Amino acid sequence: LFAGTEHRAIMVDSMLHTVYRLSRGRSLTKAQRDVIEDCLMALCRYIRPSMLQHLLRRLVFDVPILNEFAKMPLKLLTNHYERCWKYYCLPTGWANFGVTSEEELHLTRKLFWGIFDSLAHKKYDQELYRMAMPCLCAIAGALPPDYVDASYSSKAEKNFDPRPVETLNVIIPEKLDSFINKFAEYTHEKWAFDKIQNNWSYGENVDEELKTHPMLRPYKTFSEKDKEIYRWPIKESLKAMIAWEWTIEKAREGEYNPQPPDLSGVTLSRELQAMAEQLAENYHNTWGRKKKQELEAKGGGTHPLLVPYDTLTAKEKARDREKAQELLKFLQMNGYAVTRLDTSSIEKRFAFGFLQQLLRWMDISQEFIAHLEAVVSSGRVEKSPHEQEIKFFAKILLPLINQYFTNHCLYFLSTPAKVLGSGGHASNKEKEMITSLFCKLAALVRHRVSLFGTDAPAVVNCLHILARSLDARTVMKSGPEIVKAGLRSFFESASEDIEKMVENLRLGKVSKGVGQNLTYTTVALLPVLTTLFQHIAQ
Amino acid sequence: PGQQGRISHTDLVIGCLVDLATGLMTFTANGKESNTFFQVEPNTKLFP
Repeated sequence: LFAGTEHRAIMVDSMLHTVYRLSRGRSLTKAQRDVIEDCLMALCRYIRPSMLQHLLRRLVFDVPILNEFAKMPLKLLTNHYERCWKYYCLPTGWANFGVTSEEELHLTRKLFWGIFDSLAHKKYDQELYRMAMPCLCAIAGALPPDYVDASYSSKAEKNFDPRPVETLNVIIPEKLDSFINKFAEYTHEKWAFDKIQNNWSYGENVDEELKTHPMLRPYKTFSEKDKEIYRWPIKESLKAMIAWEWTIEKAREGEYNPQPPDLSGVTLSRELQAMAEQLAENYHNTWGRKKKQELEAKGGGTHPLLVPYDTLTAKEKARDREKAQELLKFLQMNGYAVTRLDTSSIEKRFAFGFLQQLLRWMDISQEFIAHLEAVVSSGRVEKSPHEQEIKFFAKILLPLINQYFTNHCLYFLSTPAKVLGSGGHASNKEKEMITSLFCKLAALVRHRVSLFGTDAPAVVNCLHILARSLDARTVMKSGPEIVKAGLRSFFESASEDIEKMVENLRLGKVSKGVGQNLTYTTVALLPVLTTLFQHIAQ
Repeated sequence: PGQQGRISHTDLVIGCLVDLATGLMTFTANGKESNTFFQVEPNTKLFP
């Protein structure tokens, strides 16, 4: 019955929050906790994807810790994304549920990356790897490969505690203080302008029901204290701003309504918008700081809304961003320039970073395998300290590779001339990176199938999928000599292995290297080479 | 003009008058005559 709760989405969200909190509850038995978990899952199934956005934000907070309570949410999110994947992935989306607000997409990216990094750093736990065995694969399938987040920057930040740096030991410019004084005077003037737009004329008479604030008097009559009290938020905010390694400099060295409307029309660069976002986030962190200082007296029931300003919904941005924009414009025309990478949309794509991490892990695979054979030859080390890295690789990355590239094969093969997929076509860089990953994995598995053991079937299946995904024409025509040489090396290595194998069948060799070559060929190479040839012919 | 304070609690009432004999059409804003006027030939059919 909860399916159509569009008119009461607020109560639905409150209910979801309460059930989530109760699940995260001390003094609850296992059966009780299971009941809460089942109820939450069932409600999530029938509830619309849009409504769950707030709970997804809260879960983006919690889950990356990968604590004991992180088990059930991994399942909740797996089922939710598997079911509602077209809502996020496809531009049209499901009918009657709509499409993502792009904030859910940003949250989904963050969830994927936080879980990925946390699980990589964690030591192997079979249960946890199994809970993430339904894996980030659902999240990745939901995410479009071409999704570009408006803000792609290191957060560099961590339940939640913001810790300001206090420069009060240094001096403050009295010229600055006077500048914010005149800015607050002019802001009073714009406040009067706003009341005039509201059509309510501030009045000498006092009256609560008009909401006309009697306070409005000649500026000279005011009491000296209220001036600096009302100032102190502005002073504190600007103070924090110059404190957080952001310089204010003079652009051009020294030596009766408001006629000009302060309009938003002015153009702003992506990085300047990022700096306004960071400044608004710092203003909101000093906000949340004084909030938390007030609230710590009661000590319990922390306000859920208190979260990073960029992470929370873009609606709240408008006000603080507008004040930051008007301020920066004001200080720019005056000349007090405020000064704190150019990443292309292609780099900002989710698939680009995912492939980057995969290639980095491939390099790590090369290095610790090399160390492994080096120790095997002499000075054997039984410990195997890369144990966690090997487990992450085998248990997580290969299934993720298989699922992601099986789902999104067309996006990589698509070209602007011919678009096999419903939406989007992969960039040449993404094509090169997938080709490089395939060649690297082939080299890695080469003559090491015994080393991989039970994971070798997974490796070969991933190789098949990658081969089907490759668009070799684009890479060979316009691609780096590195990638072209890697692919050529794959081909020549396959040829050499086959000639050595046919010789071993000639039996000139006595009958170890021969067994290694034969098993590697049969199990991995010849099937993968066959698949690649079939894909090329098709 | 309400570029300032655009929202108006008041409800607008536009009145349309037609003289069938003279073929003349006129308008009123809130009981205030508007400048716009039209003249039509006989036998014309007009729908509100």
